[PDB]
Amino acid sequence: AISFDNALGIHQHTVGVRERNAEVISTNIAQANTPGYKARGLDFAKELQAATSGDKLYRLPTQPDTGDGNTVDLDLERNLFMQNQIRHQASLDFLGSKFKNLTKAIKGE
Amino acid sequence: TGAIEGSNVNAVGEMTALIDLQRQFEMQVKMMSTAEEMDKSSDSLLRM
Repeated sequence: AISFDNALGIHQHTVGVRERNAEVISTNIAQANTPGYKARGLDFAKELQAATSGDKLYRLPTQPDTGDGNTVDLDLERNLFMQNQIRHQASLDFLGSKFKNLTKAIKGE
Repeated sequence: TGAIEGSNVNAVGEMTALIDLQRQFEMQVKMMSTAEEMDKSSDSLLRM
């Protein structure tokens, strides 16, 4: 034992995935008005598995498009972006406390 | 022969169509206004 992997856990890979998800969600919000653009989804479980050791998912629209072809539901995108930011803040707190505890033990302070 | 045929426009029929087109037009305009009103409200979600 006594290794950074065994000490940090999955809180280092989770942060990267949460930032990846925010990039995907922000892309859907920006491309909301572009006709023909299809909303992009991200699988957290698969992304976390790939990050730990190392495809395109589309979001099914709740209602038909008005003709443009864009399936971005901006009501859902804001809700997911808000959730992603909260869980990302927790992951930083979880990962940040891993380093603080490691520093505390190696210095006894 | 000796006569000219006029138009068959029913003036009342057009006028009653006009007043119904106005009201239906105005009701949909209110739908546009309440659509952006909902959109403005659902913007504090990302306002941390």
